[PDB]
Amino acid sequence: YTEDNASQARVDAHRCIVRALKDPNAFLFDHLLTLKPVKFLEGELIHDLLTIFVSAKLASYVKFYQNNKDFIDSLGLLHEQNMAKMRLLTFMGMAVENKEISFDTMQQELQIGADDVEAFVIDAVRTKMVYCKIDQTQRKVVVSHSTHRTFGKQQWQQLYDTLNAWKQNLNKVKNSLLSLS
Amino acid sequence: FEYMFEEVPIVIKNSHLINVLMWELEKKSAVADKHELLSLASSNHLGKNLQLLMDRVDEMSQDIVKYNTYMRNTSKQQQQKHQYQQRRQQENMQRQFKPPQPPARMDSLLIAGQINTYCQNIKEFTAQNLGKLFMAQALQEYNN
Repeated sequence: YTEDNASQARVDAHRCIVRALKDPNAFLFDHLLTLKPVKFLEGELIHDLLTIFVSAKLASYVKFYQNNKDFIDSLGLLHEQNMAKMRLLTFMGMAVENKEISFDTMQQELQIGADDVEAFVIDAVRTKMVYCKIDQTQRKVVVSHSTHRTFGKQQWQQLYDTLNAWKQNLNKVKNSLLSLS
Repeated sequence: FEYMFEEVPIVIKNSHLINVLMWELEKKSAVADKHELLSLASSNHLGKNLQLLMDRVDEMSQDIVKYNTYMRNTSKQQQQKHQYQQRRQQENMQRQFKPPQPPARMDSLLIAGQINTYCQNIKEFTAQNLGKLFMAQALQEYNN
């Protein structure tokens, strides 16, 4: 589409999200925001839920269940499967930042008790988004890696100076290994 | 054992229609990444390289332990026959047998040329893994 004929793009613009919010393994809601109709549409319609999903966290959605019980439950969507997505995207965005992170953060951010964590960490490490580990004796969550929700010009910049010395260190060995013979 | 098997170097030759078909296949294909050279864990490829070497040096240890005994067979028998030289030559003045085979020496040259096959390859294996170890020194090198 273009900006001109984004007027007719109403019904699939509802349909593409509410088929994919039925889908518990659609994990990129940044590609549903880069469309010419979807910035043009605003109001109660389901694009408003995406800005609660992508940058924002569970504090911005646990307000939203109190306001409409009607409208999110109307079209295609049950609520507790939406919850476990938002359980992930707060924790995944937390597990970008610290990587030394303790247990009591997730009882206090994701609002479950003490023994509900250890099955839930497996749910994040199975489906390919954050590969995390538990030093459960010392009550720590060491993670290996994490995945990002939206980039920035910092986010290319970490990729640059890590790779530039990594090119430069490999420049030294490409000199040194071909010079042997 | 240096001229036991001489080596002839190989140079690859083709027609240009194979180079067409090499250019034809490489575009139209699935992307098969070539990563299997730089593997950086082999210790049982190194292990059975050395374990198949160890039984032949123990075969080589078997060959020279009996080579003592063949000399222990001959060092007695040469002096025993020279005792029989001094036994029998004193006998006829006052009046007036099998030598052993060695271990048959083509197997002793066959084991050294076989251990020559271990020596060229495991030391070519040596810097092969040590090169990917030392490029991995450059891989951890920026990470604090």
